[PDB]
Amino acid sequence: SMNVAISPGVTAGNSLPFVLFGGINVLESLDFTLDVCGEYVAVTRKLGIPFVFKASFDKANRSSIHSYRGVGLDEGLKIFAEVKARFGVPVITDVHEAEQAAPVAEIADVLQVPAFLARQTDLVVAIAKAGKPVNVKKPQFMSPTQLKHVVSKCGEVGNDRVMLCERGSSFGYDNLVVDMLGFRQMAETTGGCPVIFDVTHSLQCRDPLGDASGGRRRQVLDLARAGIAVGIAGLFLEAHPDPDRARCDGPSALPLHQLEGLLSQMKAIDDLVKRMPALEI
Amino acid sequence: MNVAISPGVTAGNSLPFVLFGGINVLESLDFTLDVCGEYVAVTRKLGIPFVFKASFDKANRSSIHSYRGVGLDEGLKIFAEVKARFGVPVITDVHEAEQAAPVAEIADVLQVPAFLARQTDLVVAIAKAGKPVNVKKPQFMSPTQLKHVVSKCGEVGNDRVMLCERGSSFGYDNLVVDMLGFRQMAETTGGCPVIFDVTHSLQCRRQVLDLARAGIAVGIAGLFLEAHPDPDRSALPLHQLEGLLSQMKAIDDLVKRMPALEIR
Amino acid sequence: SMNVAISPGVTAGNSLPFVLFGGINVLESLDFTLDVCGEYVAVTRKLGIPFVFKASFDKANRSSIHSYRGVGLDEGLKIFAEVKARFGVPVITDVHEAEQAAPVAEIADVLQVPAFLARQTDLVVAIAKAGKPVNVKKPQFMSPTQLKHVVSKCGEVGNDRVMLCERGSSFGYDNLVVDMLGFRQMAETTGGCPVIFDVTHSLQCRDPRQVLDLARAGIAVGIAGLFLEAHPDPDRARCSALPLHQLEGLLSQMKAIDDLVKRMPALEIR
Amino acid sequence: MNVAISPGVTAGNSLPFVLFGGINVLESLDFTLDVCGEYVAVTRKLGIPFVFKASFDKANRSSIHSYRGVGLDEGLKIFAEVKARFGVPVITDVHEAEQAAPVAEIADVLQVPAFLARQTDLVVAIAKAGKPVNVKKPQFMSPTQLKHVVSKCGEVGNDRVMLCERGSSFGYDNLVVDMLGFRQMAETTGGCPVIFDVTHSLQCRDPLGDASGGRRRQVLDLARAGIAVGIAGLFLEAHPDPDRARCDGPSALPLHQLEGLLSQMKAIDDLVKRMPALEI
Ligand SMILES: O=P(O)(O)OC[C@@H](O)[C@@H](O)[C@H](O)CO
Ligand SMILES: O=P(O)(O)OC[C@@H](O)[C@@H](O)[C@H](O)CO
Repeated sequence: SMNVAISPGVTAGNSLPFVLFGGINVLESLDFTLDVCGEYVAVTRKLGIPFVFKASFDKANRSSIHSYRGVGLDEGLKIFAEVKARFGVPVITDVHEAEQAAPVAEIADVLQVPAFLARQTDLVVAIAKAGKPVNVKKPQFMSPTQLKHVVSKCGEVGNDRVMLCERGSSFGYDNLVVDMLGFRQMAETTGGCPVIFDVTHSLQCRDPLGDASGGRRRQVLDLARAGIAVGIAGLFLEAHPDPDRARCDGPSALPLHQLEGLLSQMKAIDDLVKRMPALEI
Repeated sequence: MNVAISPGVTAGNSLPFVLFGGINVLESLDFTLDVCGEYVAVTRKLGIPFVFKASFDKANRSSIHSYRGVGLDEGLKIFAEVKARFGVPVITDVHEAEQAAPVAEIADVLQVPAFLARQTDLVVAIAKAGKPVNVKKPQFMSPTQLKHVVSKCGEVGNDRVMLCERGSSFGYDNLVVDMLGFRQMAETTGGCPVIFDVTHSLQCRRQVLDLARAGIAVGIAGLFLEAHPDPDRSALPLHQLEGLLSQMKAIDDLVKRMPALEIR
Repeated sequence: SMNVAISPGVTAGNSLPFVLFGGINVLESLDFTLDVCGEYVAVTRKLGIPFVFKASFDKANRSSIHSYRGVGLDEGLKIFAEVKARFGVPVITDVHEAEQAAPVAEIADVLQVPAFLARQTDLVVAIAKAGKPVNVKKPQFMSPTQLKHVVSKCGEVGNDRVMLCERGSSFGYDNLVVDMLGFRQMAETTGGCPVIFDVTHSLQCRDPRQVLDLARAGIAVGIAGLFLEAHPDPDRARCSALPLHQLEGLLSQMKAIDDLVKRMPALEIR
Repeated sequence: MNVAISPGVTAGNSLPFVLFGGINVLESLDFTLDVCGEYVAVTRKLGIPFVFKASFDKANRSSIHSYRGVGLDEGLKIFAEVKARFGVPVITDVHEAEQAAPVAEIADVLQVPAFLARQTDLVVAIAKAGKPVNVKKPQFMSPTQLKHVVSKCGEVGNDRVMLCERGSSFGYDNLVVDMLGFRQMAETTGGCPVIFDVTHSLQCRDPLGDASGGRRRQVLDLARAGIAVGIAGLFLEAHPDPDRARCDGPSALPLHQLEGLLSQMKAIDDLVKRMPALEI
């Protein structure tokens, strides 16, 4: 069981109290990001949950060219700077090109490898070389025993602060399932890397003929309870005050007024299961 | 809908979980009495409602000479002695329509095998026998499609139906449990109790605690479990029962007192 | 060899010209059955394709107890007897309960194990013991290398005349895919049983009409037979079926492809 | 629609199939020339239109320790020698936006890798470079969503897009080919040419492996099925001794079997391209 140091007082580990990697899908404006982060900060401080603010500066992989992509790298890094200065919390964002790794690492405290891109050697190596902890989204196409090779790429250039994020596996066409057995397989084939659960993207599904993802936000509690009960290092979550109006993955986003309600149940379950042993062997 | 199984045993999705626990196949009277005894002691100590499980026949094994159990006549005699001795209700699976009535005289719950869940005459003969029914969800069936089998049971007068998750086909020779399916099963069938068969879900590519925790945390009516004192010689090793069940009860008591977020 | 003889002039084999196991979903009336069988016979004769007429006497797995189930066993065997007498064609039907196997075997030339029921020991043994060739529908949930256990069960009670029928594999919820690599797996792991492709029930898939694409792909692999259901107006049918007027069009493409691949060699790729 | 690739090579779903055939990865000039030479001899003899394929880089090997190929600069020089020596058009894959333009100066078709087909700036870069594009369908993408990749290419002025089947995720560590996908790809994209990558479609793997498995012994089963549907092309990799290939050896056709495979493909293709749809 390895523990990954993110910032003062924030360390992720499979035996430790869970860390919330929480925020929004996509950066739209400064004031909206500050307001939503402000709400996450209030709730996580109230409940004593360690917190890392999440947002994407770009959606580089939208299905349609007409779908919204975000403010982009230059404006996104400025919004993150203001989040950090305003709230004093660390931030997490994803990186889509090798040349983005260094500039992003000047501001972000964790760099994320997107799910479709986790096998791309030069991107992973560039992210790892940037010197921050790395969150690897497990591809929809990848068995949980194969993530070890992604971790070895990071380790090869000297970065041993790697976390592994579950976000669902392809189940026929246009649907995901979460294999709850995958968490242990990920941890035990990688020397105990912290395992995180993206309950938001795991809820994705879609219409065969659709222009954008569908999703299953009404069931977020079902999935979040089940995952946190396994015993894991972190929970990855997106929210929006009105999910029907979100610009990306609205169908899977938690309504922001339900945040305290969800997190109080996560803490209660995490506090309970983190004290329970393995069965006697 | 809560389903009354016997005095002091009612399964329901908002109620404390019921353990449907026992062994894979009936082999002898004395060994069945001994294992059921261990299940009774642990569940009584922990305070978990209990229904004893065993099959009288394995009707779907890979060779005609492979061991099938004591069979119907002998199995029912064993079940009669389990009930008389421990005062416990019992659940067993029915493989042929004509077994329904005889099984129903002794068993308190009749189970529909997963492969057979769509066979009209078997389901109807089971439903008509007048005891609560447990329907194993086929590996091949989506969780919004169980409603038809429940309606078949209702069409011959049986509204005491429970639904059991045992995994979904995931490529060749492998099963995954979609934890989103529990709510689907309950909501599309008017709120039938949902049960999670942790043992047969693990017919897949050590792992039982992880999966049992995950399922119980969703908030469900029951857990379905097989054990053996020495599984080698997917059954739980019998000495781990108390350790497993105390984790199950603590998680279950917690989630059953926390509310739904009605997320729109 | 591992070729299965069904009746005079009709043998199924992975290296032989393909056999059509062709007919209808369910027996509803004598005259409708004779009319459709009549058409299959006329087309298959014209094209020179060996033919076995298919029908179920009961649909045992409909979604309501009040849903129409067909004429039933007694009336069904009566209908098959008149089909055999009128056309001199062998017949295949599926058997759902152990006790049906013997009386069905008096009349039918091939007995079929339903897909959902292929692991049920007493049903399969009763079917195998009745002494006719057996067609095993591969269950949606079963891998192509596991069918061998069903075939062994049949051999353990004296039946070495077993054929294996692809009908799709589970692919997420409410959808089937046909894995074209599984035909060879089925054949090779069972000592060379004839493999058959059920194009009709394989098309119980999503369609966000495609029978031709799929039949061409399957027959091109090089297999023992095609399983097909048809109806004059499928939408007004009782319980996926090909429009009957397209039968000759479909089968002429199937014959031309089959004749071609059956005279080109397997490559031994190490 | 028909996609003109070079003089005497046009791909289309009603046309005689085009072979996009070659090797998995460029290792050296002489081996590339020798293998390309055998493909050119065999296709010319049989009368099959031909585009030579190879990767200059494998940018997505599972292991950091696995072989990647000669790389962009040396790869482009090999391709220039292959073109001058045989007069064959070539196809290669592109992994970063900035590679598209230099690649297009030499390659005659540019390929989008399966895992990267949703990456907007990559697809747009590739499209803008002015050559026909081959899009590998992701293992995670349904056949009716390829239309969105085609629209990205269209949005920047490139309507010469072909769509390549290479299998779909089937549980863990396995692929299946849905033969009903070809039509769905063609009919939702205004009739783009559909290609079938028989080689990568055969991939499977060991859960604890370091590299891909594969099922080359079944390449004929699969290739027959797919060509019989009625498609625009076949995508194929070979090696003289597949066990020693440095990438995807488990799925590679033994090179001495090339003429035998291809003669069957031509026979089935010529037959099916003469047969109509069923009467409505
Ligand atoms: O454009 P659609 O189909 O909604 O796809 C959404 C994705 O871009 C989004 O989930 C993204 O992968 C977050 O990383
Ligand atoms: O490195 P392994 O796991 O063999 O994976 C091989 C892939 O890189 C290869 O298929 C590539 O996608 C195109 O050849």
